[PDB]
Amino acid sequence: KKRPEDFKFGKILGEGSFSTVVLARELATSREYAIKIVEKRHIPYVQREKDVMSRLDHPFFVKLYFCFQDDEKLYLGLSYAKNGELLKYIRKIGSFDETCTRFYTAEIVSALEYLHGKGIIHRDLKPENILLNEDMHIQITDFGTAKVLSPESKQARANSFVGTAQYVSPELLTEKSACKSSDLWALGCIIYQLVAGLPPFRAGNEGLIFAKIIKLEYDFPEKFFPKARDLVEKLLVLDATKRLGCEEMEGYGPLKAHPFFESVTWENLHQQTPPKLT
Ligand SMILES: Nc1ncnc2c1ncn2[C@@H]1O[C@H](COP(=O)(O)OP(=O)(O)OP(=O)(O)O)[C@@H](O)[C@H]1O
Ligand code: NA
Repeated sequence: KKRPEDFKFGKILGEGSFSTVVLARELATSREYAIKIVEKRHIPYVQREKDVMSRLDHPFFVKLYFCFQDDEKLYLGLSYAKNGELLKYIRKIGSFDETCTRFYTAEIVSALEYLHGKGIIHRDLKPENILLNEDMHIQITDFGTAKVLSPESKQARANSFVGTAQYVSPELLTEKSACKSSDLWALGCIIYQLVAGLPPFRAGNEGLIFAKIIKLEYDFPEKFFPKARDLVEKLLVLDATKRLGCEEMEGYGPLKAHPFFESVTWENLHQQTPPKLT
């Protein structure tokens, strides 16, 4: 078990509702980590984050390397995503060209195929939770609100009410449960945001967003890559059993076969050089 004194802490990388992420160098190895620190006095979320991430082993996810605790804090040692949030780049450039939209959408699809293959729902997929490593490949994070579906019971629905209003699925709002397909709804919101520069359901307060989501009230700007618009229209479907990529639609094969992805080589995506964003 590692201890606080094993590290030299540097700058704060970010802060959550009740967590702080700090850049740290391990003295004995000289390795850099992002260490997420939670105050104890301020817990199933930390445990859930631990349990879910301990199960993951794919290049498109932040890795959990170690954990420890002292009387005051819980520490999670994570890989450092040097380039930060995908959201920063969307806001910086305003929107992504077709090549970049395609590449990053493909990486998210690949990541979700892996995650869903393990029977795990993310439930809070959004650009803020898609980080970028030094090589500009994605590193999905924020698993404290993810759910491992029980294989013993062939569980499909998760009952915890979690998410972010702009990306939350209509089934969680209306039926009070989410499923793997709920992440494909979020994917469609993210692809839309990459191209249009804002997510599709927008308002100055959450209730107004919920009202639009449940009615599928959104529009495309006049210029939007046509095959990408088709893909978004096959993801933003109210009926969770009718989204391209979902189990009832026969899984990731048909999604990866969408015309928007025609030029994608799905194998070794993580070994390709990402396209420059501008
Ligand atoms: N592995 C990482 N590498 C680099 N930066 C990170 C890493 N993990 C988190 N961060 C940064 O720290 C911020 C806070 O992370 P944390 O997961 O502790 O809280 P959060 O869940 O994002 O915040 P909230 O609880 O308010 O939604 C993130 O938004 C991100 O910018
Ligand atoms: Na969060």
